[PDB]
Amino acid sequence: SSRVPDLLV
Amino acid sequence: QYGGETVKIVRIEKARDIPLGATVRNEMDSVIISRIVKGGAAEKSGLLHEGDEVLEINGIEIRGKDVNEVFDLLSDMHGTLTFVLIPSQETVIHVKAHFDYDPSDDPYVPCRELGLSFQKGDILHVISQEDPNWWQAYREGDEDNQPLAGLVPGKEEILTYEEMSLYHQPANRKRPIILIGPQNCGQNELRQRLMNKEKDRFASAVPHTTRSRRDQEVAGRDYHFVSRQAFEADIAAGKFIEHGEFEKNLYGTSIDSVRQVINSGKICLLSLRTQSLKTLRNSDLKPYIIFIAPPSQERLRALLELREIIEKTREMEQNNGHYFDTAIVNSDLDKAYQELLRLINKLDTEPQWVPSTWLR
Amino acid sequence: TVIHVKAHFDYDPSDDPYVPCRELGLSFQKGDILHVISQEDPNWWQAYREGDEDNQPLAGLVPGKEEILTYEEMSLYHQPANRKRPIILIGPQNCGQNELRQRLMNKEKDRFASAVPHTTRSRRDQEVAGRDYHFVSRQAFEADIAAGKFIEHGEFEKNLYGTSIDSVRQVINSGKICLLSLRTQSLKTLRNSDLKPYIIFIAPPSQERLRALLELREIIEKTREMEQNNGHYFDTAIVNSDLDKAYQELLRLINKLDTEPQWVPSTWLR
Repeated sequence: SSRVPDLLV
Repeated sequence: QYGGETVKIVRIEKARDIPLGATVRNEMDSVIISRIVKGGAAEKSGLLHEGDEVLEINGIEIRGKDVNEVFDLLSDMHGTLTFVLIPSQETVIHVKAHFDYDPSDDPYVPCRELGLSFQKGDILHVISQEDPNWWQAYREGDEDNQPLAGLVPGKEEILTYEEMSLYHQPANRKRPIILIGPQNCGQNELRQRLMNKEKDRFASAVPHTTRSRRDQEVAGRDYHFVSRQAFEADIAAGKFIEHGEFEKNLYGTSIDSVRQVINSGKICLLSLRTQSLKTLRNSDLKPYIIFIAPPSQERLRALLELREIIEKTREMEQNNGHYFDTAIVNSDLDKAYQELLRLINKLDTEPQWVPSTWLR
Repeated sequence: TVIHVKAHFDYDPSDDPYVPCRELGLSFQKGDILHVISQEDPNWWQAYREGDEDNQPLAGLVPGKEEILTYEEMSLYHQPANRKRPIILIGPQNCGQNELRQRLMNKEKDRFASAVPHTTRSRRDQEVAGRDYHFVSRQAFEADIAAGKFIEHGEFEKNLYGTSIDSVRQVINSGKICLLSLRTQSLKTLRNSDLKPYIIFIAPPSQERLRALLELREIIEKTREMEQNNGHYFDTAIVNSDLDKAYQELLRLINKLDTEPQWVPSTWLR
């Protein structure tokens, strides 16, 4: 659970 | 205005309801492009790159927000784009899996819309092995209409039995020692103390450099000055354990120099990034890899967000590294140092286990 | 002779229904070291442990799942026009091997052939030593096992049989694709040499149809033994049905090998 992982634009 | 920094304006064309194959993160007060996904307009134009940032998109400022409104902005605008940026500081190899995988159960993947589930016995086009922990891939028989790529775990080939044998260190050709671990858990002080308290029982490996010969370092006492052509020739041949550009010049470390040091009765010492191990094992140096790791968050903060990320990065280098032969839990410094000397002195009077390949 | 190996897969024999004693497990964690003493058993090696169990004699049983990978490098391959790949059939001992083999090389006059075996029996006059058999004395025949130039060698009434690895190549250099009928203990060699084979698997049907064909005990035995999913070397497998129906797939495959290219591990090419 690092962060909300990422997001694809 | 707009930071007043090294600014560039770029244009990319985007249709309606079409992803642009870029992965945006969210760190300290700024948005960071993180990956470039093949098959998308961003890769086609070949302009954007990882590590950059963003100021405003089509004339609307970005800094000071999260990712969700960025996503909403990009999913509602079509036509010619205008981006504002400051700069940064292969061939297909068909493979066939041998296990099962399904991203929805893995709490580790660096995105959730690029999972690419696949059962045992499939066939994969692999496009890029650049990030050696997550490859980009296509499933065979579905190439055209994906349309983007996918991510798959980068487990190097690990067997389900091997063949080992006993090995005794000779009298005066001693195995190297190679320390790996996270970036900021006191390797450097350990190296310096080892080389200072004991001076006539350790050594180092002199590197190659394509800089200019200053008037302080003569011939083969501190470097191996050469001409750049020879340097790229050697890179092509594959004689370098680790090599990285810095300040318009090139550095590295050879394999002959390690043999020169190991060939006269001394213990070489080194330090490596996690990438290079694959090149090191296949050679015949016979290394001995030691992993230095930090303890839990509470005692570490006692010793000295950043703690959490360091624990996380520590977690990543395990669970896909099984080479090394001992783990040292960092503690009171002048106890880890004693542990290290105990380990190194142990080798002389106790045989060890090596894969049987290194002897045939 | 003992062999030392190093595990890589966690395994606890608390429940795995193929152990034929239900209590002889030798559970171990990832990263242990074993001391293999007896490997002649195709499965279920006999193993010590390295560590605390050393004091007592172990003599346990451990699964014999020989080395398999995680990722492998493949390559495309077109069949040549004059050096065709061989064909080898594997399956349980009662499903229809012999019938398909004999009828497949009996209804095609000159498109298939077979190798010739080494035999230590008495020399005779009916069997010419060039056309069918390869008469060789006992000592030299026993010698070649040390080199390891045999596919599989069985024993029968004080006489030992097997097939070469050069007879197959000799037949390959002509036309007339060669056939075989193998045993699952003997794949390693024939998959590791520069022979480039093609392996297909024949399987038995479910309980109802097989019972219809030709009480419950033998059916249970066959459906159990069919669970030899300790191979997975082979490319494709078929399922038996009406006997004069399997050809629509067998001939289709063996003749389709001419047209569309296939996948082989990248080692064989270079």
